Amino acid sequence: MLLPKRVKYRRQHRPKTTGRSKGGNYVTFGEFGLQATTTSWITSRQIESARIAMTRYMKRGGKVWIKIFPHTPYTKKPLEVRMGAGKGAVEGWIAVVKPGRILFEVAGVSEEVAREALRLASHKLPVKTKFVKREEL
Amino acid sequence: ASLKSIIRQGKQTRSDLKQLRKSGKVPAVVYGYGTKNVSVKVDEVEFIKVIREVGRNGVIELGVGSKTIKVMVADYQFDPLKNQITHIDFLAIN
Amino acid sequence: KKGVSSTKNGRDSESKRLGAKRADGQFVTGGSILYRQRGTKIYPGENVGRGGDDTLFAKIDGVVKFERKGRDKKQVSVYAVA
RNA sequence: UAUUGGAGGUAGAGCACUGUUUGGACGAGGGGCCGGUUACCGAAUUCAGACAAACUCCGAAUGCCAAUUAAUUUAACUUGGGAGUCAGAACAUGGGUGAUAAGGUCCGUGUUCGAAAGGGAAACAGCCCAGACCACCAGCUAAGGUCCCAAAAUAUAUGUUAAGUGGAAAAGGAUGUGGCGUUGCCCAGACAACUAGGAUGUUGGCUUAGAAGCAGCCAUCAUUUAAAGAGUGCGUAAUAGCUCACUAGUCGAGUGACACUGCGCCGAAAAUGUACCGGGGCUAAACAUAUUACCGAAGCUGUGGAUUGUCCUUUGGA
RNA sequence: CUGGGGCGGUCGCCUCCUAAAAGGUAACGGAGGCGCUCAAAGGUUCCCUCAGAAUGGUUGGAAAUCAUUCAUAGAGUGUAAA
RNA sequence: UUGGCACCUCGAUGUCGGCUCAUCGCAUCCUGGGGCUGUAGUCGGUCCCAAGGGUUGGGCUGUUCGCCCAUUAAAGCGGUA
RNA sequence: UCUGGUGACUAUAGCAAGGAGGUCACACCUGUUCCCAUGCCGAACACAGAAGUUAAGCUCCUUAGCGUCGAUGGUAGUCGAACUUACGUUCCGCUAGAGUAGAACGUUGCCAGGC
Ligand SMILES: [Mg+2]
Repeated sequence: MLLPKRVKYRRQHRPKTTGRSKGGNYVTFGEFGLQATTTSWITSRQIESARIAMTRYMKRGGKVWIKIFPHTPYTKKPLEVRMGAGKGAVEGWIAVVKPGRILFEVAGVSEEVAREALRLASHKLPVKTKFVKREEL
Repeated sequence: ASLKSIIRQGKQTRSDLKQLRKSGKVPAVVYGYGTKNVSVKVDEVEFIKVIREVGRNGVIELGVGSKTIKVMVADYQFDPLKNQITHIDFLAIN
Repeated sequence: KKGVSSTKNGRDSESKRLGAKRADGQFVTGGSILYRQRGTKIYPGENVGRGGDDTLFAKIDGVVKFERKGRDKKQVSVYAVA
């Protein structure tokens, strides 16, 4: 869950960060889930930090599903350059999120362990989150 | 399985709908064999109690006017953040 | 002003004022272009012709009416009563 | 503007195409080997998920073009004489660029300033309200306001805050406080310290530096018992173990948790002098929801007066 | 021209996106092409339908050609893109 | 600090070091009060309150800086065109 | 409404399946001598003929597997407004896409023989 293997157009217009989650608002694979309540970017490197924390905290226990994939590339201009002269080069890959977009899913592990793991993941992550269970009823 | 409802009326604006949802009730519609397209609203808590009482599927008595309609939930809407039910669809079997 | 950094994409053509040129209901004289296009976004219908440039022009005088052909195709017509 | 008719593919959605992608089925190719088996790995084929300025089976709002046509308004075009303009600006909103930087830069769409006085924003071209023909020591209001500076409510009702919050931040942190549910327990008497017992064959087994709630596998058996665990637990040189598993009884009413909220708290350090209310000051003179007044402009009325235009002739009034 | 000059790059045409569903619309913004070619790759008349996939096989580098049912054109259209 | 922007100043706003004179902030170098510690006291480390005062003389470079030699309780960091 | 031409409609018209039927119309069929016939077959195309047979194409009838269509309610978005500087809030019109109920195994014009 790091980078797209290939993209057609490598320099792209930045994403819209205003509105609500187009989809992925439900726990489908796992049992418990973690959704977001604000809307920032995710940079293919903070989710890496988060899945490590969760996985290593479960001690290779139950399964994990990352629901957010970093698709959008972003650019940064070289240091101390003036304005103009083209667009800069790719610095990282991102995936915008929206309030209500589930991010991580877990199953095959007790409820309290899952809540603790998703808590520890939440702090390595730049968006306010919430703990959710597989919606039923 | 003896839930009751109330009959919706025409041109319920955004403000009316959102006020109605902000109180302990939720709009819905019924359709299917044996009836017509009647738009009603139900109190959320009793809907939830009935559903946990009967489950996903249940031939439910539904209170409209004076007539009770054998009805089951075709399908429903939910708001994941601010947990609250949004719109219930009902089909009658009879 | 920066320095040597340069881009390989600063080029474009001049847009061609294509699209519609008349609307349903107005009286067009014969020859009036109704829809400059490429390929066939709209096929000619009654009393309408196809130029070499896929342009659509009325054959005769009359009113103009856009209509449906089949499922996913549109034509154009001209009718003379005026 | 109302009503018809139409072109087009944005917002939003969607994955049917080009791709980009996360899990799960399912048989199989080079190949682990002897063409091989099985793992797989390159895909075929499915089921559930998602992402897109240069993807679209779909697809608004609004804009635009035009009408057999209505209703209200008053421009519009052609020809000729005279020009000035080619440095724009800020706000709001859709986008590019930059760093979802700039009082940045480049476009689109309003407005304003430019070329605009007046009231509000302390002061403050671009914000809010409003366009100054000229009097008047007349009246009504808009934005903003009504304890004093300083014209008007120390108005009325119902609630919220306790921080001077109001009158600058954030992730996070918290028995701050108010509301609405949901809830598991409780006169059989949950919850406190209820000073009431606390240990047994027994560390049994691996017993580990010997280590008997600590360097680590726990095999963690019934209860001496109203309440009991090869010890809830503070310990690590073995260990010395009372107390919130647990309630009769000190005695007698309540007491874990959960949501979703309204208002505060902490995070919070900068340079001449308070100095992040304009000052005083304010526990309402803050905030929320109603209601009723009043102040407030060069806006709009009232009276008088110029000067032009279009009407009636009321050759005068409009 | 130039986010001051200089250095580097660019200058005319076509296509696409940015471009806000008419048209138009800028930046040293994001992508590519052109300075030709065709006496048939023109006109007209009459005919014919494709890529791939397996049920596969004399070859079988796999798939050359051949066979058969599906193939919405996934193919072709002299060239860039629409 | 290195920059980005080009908004005042080109009918002129002297730009770097040093000297003289300072003045103010505190994210405190010393001194004063404390919580601590893997603090026995001296030792040190860490954090908090603290800005009243104090916070050297030289060798080398135009140097700021930095290194070095001796001291000191300390030889603080910045604003001030 | 049969049957065959012909053409009008957004596949409510189509695909697949099962089942009939050949009412003299329809295809199947016998052959290449005859015009013609094919870069390469009487394959087709054309042609002379009608002895065989509905098996298939065709026709009619069923069925929603499959295809398409598809509301109401809503939600997203947004025109205008009022707050506002919030990855905003409120009000008022308009109102998707997706999904769900459902429609649907066509309607139909002229002509010629039918009945
Ligand atoms: Mg001067």
